[PDB]
Amino acid sequence: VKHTAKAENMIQLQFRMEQMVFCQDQIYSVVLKKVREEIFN
Amino acid sequence: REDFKNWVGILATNTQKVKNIIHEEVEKYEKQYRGKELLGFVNYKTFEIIV
Repeated sequence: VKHTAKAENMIQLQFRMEQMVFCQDQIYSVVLKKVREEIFN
Repeated sequence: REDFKNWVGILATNTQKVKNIIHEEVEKYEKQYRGKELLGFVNYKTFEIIV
């Protein structure tokens, strides 16, 4: 029980983090994937 | 008409010239303004100010 509660809060916190749109360098690889799918193809 | 044909030449010439302005603006936008604005995407206010 002590650990099911640690576990249950942590999942909640990780989702609480993902409400913010945060952008980083690894988007270029997948912005190339748009040009692959929707423009070259 | 000689003058009005010249006026297209100025519009093209001036369209070459603004490239120094936009350049400086983009490095101001890069070092600040879209990173101020939570990281887009293209920003409209930088695009409005240059024109």
